[PDB]
Amino acid sequence: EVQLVESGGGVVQPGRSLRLSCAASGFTFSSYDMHWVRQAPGKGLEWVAVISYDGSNKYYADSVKGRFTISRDNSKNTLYLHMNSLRAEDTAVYYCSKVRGAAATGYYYGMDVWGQGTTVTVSSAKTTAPSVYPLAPVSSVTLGCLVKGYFPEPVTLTWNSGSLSSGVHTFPAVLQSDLYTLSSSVTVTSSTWPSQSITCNVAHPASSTKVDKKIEP
Amino acid sequence: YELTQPPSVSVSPGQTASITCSGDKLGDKYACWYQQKPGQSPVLVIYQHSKRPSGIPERFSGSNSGNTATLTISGTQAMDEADYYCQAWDSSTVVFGGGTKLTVLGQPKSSPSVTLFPPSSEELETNKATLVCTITDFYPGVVTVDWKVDGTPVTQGMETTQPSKQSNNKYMASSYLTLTARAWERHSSYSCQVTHEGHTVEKSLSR
Repeated sequence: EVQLVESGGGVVQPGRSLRLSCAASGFTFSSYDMHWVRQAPGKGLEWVAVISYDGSNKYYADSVKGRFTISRDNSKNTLYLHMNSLRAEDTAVYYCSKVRGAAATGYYYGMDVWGQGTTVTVSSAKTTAPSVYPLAPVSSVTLGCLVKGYFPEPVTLTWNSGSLSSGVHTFPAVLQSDLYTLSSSVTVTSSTWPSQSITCNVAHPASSTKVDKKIEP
Repeated sequence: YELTQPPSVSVSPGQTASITCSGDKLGDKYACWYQQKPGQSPVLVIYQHSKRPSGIPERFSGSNSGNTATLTISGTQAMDEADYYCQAWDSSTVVFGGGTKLTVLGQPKSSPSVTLFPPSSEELETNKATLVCTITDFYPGVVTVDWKVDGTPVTQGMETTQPSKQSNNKYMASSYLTLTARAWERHSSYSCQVTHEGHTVEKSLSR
C-alpha cells in the first residue's frame, strides 16, 4: 500500500536551518505532485509548498517564500523541504502529502496519502522564572493565580500546599511573548474568603523557584 | 481568497451533520474534505465535491452551491467526532479552510461560565498588565473569544488556550489580554466575550 515516511524534524534556534525528508513507497512517485502542509499547536492545516510530479514547477505559501525550498529526488523516491531562516512562528508539525490525481490532474482530486508528521520547534528561550500574580475580583467567589513568563516546562501549581483541590481549574499553558503563561482558578463559598486563607504554591525547578502567593482582596 | 467554515457543528448520533465551506472563488474549483482526529494525520473523505475514495464509509457525501461546498454525514456515529477541513486552490496557492470540529453529542449542552480578572497591582509595578478571562463548564468543547477595550475590538496582545477536558467531562479554556501599564490606565472598559453554540456570554470590567 501507498506510504510516506517523514524524518528530519528537530529543535533549533531561530535563524538556523533544517532539512525534512519524506520517503515514498507503494506508488509511482514521479507521477504525482507532492506537498508540504503544517499545523501549529491547536491550529488548522496550513499549506507550505508544492512540487510538480516532474519537478518543473514549485510554488510556496507567502509565509515561507524566500526561506523554504522544496525538492524531490525521483531516483530515491524522496521529497525534501529545505527550511532556512527559521522563525518561532514556523513551529509546527510538518506533513508531506501525495496528490490523488496523477500527472497534470494533481490539483483537482485531493491529497490522498499523508505522512505521519515530523515536529519542528523553534525557540531561543532560556530558563526564566515565572512571575506569580494574584487573581481577585474587583454566594460563591472565584479567585486565581497567574503564572506568567516561565521557561521551560515543567511548572507545578497547588492550592494551600495541596490541601485545597476542590473547585480548582488549572488551565493549559500557552506561549506568550516566547515564554509560557499558565493560570489556575479556585471557587469557594463567599463566607470562606477572605476570612480563611487561600495561597497558590508554584514550583519551577529549572529556576529554583518555589513561591507562595496569598490571595488578598 | 480565504476559505471559511464554522468553528463548531454539533449533532446527536444518528442525525445528519452539515459542514459548509465558503470562499470568493470557490465555485470555480473542486472542493475536497479531510477528516483529522487528535494526534493523527488527515484523511481524504471527499474530493471533487461529492466523490468518496475507496474505504470511506457511504455516510460521507458532499455537495456544492454558489461559492460554497458542503460535507454531509448522514447518520452520524460517535467515531465521526473529528476536525474537518475543506481545501481548494486559488491563483497561486493551495487554500485550506480553518476547520470545523464536529462534536457528536454524548452529554447535555452546557454554556460557558466566564470570569474576568483585572491586572494585579503587583504586575502593574512592572509596567505590564494582564487581564485573565477564565472559561469553564462548556460543551461542546469549542469557543470563540473576542476582546473589546472601550467598545473597540482588540486585534493584538491576546492568547487563548486550547480547550481541555475537566473532571466532569465538560471543557475549559482561558484567554489573556496583555497590555502595557500605560495602555491599561488609558482605558476604562474591558470586555471578554465568549461565543458558544451561537450565543455570547460576556464579562466586563469598568473603572
